[PDB]
Amino acid sequence: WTQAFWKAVTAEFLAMLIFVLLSVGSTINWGGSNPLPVDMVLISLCFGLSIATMVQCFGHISGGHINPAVTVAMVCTRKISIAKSVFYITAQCLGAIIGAGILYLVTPPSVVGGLGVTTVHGNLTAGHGLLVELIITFQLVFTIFASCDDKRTDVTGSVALAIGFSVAIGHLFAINYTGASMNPARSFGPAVIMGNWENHWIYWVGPIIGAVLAGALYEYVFC
Amino acid sequence: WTQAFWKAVTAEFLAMLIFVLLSVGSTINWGGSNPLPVDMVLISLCFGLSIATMVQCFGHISGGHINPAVTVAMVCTRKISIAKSVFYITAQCLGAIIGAGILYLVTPPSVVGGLGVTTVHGNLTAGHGLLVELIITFQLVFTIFASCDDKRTDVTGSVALAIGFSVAIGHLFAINYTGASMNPARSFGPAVIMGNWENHWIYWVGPIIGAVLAGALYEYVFC
Amino acid sequence: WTQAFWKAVTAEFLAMLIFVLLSVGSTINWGGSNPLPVDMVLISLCFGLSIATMVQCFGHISGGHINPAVTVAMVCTRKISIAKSVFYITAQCLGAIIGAGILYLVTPPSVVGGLGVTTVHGNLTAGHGLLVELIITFQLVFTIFASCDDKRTDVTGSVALAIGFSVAIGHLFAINYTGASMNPARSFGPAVIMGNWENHWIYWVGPIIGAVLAGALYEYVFC
Amino acid sequence: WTQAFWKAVTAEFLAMLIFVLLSVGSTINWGGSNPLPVDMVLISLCFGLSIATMVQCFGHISGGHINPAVTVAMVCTRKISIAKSVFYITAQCLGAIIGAGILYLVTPPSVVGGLGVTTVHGNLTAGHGLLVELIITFQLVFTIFASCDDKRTDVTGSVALAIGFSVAIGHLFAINYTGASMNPARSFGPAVIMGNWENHWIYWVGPIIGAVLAGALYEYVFC
Repeated sequence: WTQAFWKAVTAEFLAMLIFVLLSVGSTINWGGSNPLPVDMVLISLCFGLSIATMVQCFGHISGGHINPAVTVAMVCTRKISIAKSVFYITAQCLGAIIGAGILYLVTPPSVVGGLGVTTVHGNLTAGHGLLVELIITFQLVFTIFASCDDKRTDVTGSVALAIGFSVAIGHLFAINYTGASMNPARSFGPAVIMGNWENHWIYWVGPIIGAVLAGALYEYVFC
Repeated sequence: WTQAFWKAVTAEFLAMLIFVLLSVGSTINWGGSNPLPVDMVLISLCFGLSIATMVQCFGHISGGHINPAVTVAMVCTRKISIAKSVFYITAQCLGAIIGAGILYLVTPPSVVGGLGVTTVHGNLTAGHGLLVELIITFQLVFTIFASCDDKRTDVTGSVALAIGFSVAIGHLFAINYTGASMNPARSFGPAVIMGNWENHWIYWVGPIIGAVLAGALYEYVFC
Repeated sequence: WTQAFWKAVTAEFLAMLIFVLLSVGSTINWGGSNPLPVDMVLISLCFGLSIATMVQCFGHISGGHINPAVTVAMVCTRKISIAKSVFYITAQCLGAIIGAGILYLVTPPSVVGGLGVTTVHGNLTAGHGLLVELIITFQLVFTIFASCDDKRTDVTGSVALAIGFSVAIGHLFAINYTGASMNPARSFGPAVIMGNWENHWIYWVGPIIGAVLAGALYEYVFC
Repeated sequence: WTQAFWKAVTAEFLAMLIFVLLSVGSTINWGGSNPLPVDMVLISLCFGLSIATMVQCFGHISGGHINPAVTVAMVCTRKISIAKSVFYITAQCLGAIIGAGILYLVTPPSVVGGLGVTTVHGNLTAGHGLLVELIITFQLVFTIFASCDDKRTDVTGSVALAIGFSVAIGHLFAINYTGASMNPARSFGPAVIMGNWENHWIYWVGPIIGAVLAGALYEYVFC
């Protein structure tokens, strides 16, 4: 294709690779099958700051999409070619798969948790889990577009942190609801490795619908 | 009215809608009627970063008032028309009501907590609870006005975060005292949904008095 | 004196008033005489973000000294008149006293803790407690001078946050050692109200020595 | 040599001195030989914000290498003379040794923990512990180079915080795996003081390999 382009695909692969390794590696529970204590502030800050870090390392060389729903919302909003966008999802889907892969064999025998495979419960349906995802991936993609929107009062402070903190507060609520994915490839990675696919469809359409509707709302409504 | 104006009312509705859903949804206790553990750092960071996020998404399109006491202090300080300010409170009061609404049916049967309805105890009176609120909503509105005040040394770092962190440290103290509302509509939302109105008046006048006195102090005293 | 000057004294009084109320009010243990759980991350973030907030509200109108050791290091480094500096300590010493004052009667009957009066133990001597303070108030005053030093690469990000985070990591270690004061007036306030003065001298000379040596090192050595 | 140069060596000595004292002093467990509770968010935020603080105090006068692997990656990437780089490691290796030193005698008799000597377990091998380190010190050095790279969109927000948050999320995962060193001198300090050298080689080559490969990837591949 283009060296520029294929660097960015690389950057996209490595970035998911570290995101899901570092932050999924936080879901790890050192007291596997008791107990926890189940620290959200840990899991939550990990996953947000990890993204805030990754966009800081790679933003300038890929975009820091690092999330297929963002990629879908990018294309649906006309920002990335239809063909450019297919070389991202896969690089994001292999990056996660070998991010969790690498993780699997470096974490000991306490992984039992399922490496943290987003799994919808609390007794909720599929539509609830759809919604909880739809809604947050929204709040999150809306953060990305608002903060990354030229011709504004050069938004105060770290753009990476905003997009981080969005992931955060997003985990800071949804974790027991849905897994708090808001990211198809983030849940595609471990699903492959452990074979657990319970309600997996829910983590593609949920986050994608929310991604578009928040791509949409910025572009054609609010601006 | 004006499309500009009515976008901002929309932005105001959606923003409370996500604020109270995401952050009130954090007050949720996964061990309802035991136990907790009652993580403040969770509830606290959630509520601050949520606001820091919302002002980041919408600040540039509404103001990120997202709080009637701020709206009252805005008008009392002559910043927003008397008629503009009535289309905010209601949009903030419906936004909260359907923010909690949406929440009610996505959270399972562990909500028992009361979706987190600010309720004044610790054995305190009503005047204490008035004060604890009055005081913090002050500290908070004073942050908003200080940080959002043109003709200054273009204050270092994220203005959203400052206003976030103010909410934070504000929760980081008052939570067991008062609920740590510092926000009438934030406590108007759930009150409607659950019917629990214990000392509700206390969350309008407290935060409003504090809002004005901190709107006042900036405008006519300190500057 | 001068309205400008006496505004700043006011700003200095109010700022300690909120700092020690909000953050000392975090040391409060809702399970007084069991139990805790003794959350440092709570106490720690409270005290740092509180300062980060206060400098954000008042920095532009007083300096955000909000700490006599800083005031002593300011004067010792020739930055503030000898007479200007005496109207700060007292405004900082009344501000704390009525900050804790106001707190005393708004917190219920769980205050037993001593409103959080910095008290040197762990079995340590007085010189250890001197040092642990001396050292941190150093690390902290060195942050203040480094970050607040014109003619630099206009330091990245919130100057308030840096100075906040310094307080933080400072509490994030010293809390069980010394109380983690690094601030004479912060421990002058509650000491007055509760009458507990155990090793109180240690919180003036410790933090002041550290304040100077870090005022000194910046001014006459490192620069 | 040069006063400029030897100031920076000083700055390098003092900075590790405070980093390892403050943040290693956080690993301290007030319930030594039970129990903990083992707060990661504490240890994690301490170690990141400590670095974020140190680069803020000294960055402008040394570089804020404060980590031999960074120093090796700096030289391997041609940024620092071979002779300049030897006066850093030692200043970083004495700074840590007397940082922990000073700590040893200020912490009481609850230090038992080993002052927090990075020690590779979870049942992992040496190559796993190599990798977990190799990988993170990578993620971390890549943050340093990306954020500190002139000719970019003057990266949003605190550069110190980015480099802080990288340390953070880095601890936020690896702590039970490896100790989460990502820093040879940080683990050289306490090793000297307590005599515990279990897998110590692993904390030089791991972090150094990762340091280079992430120095390399930025310089000769991604840019």
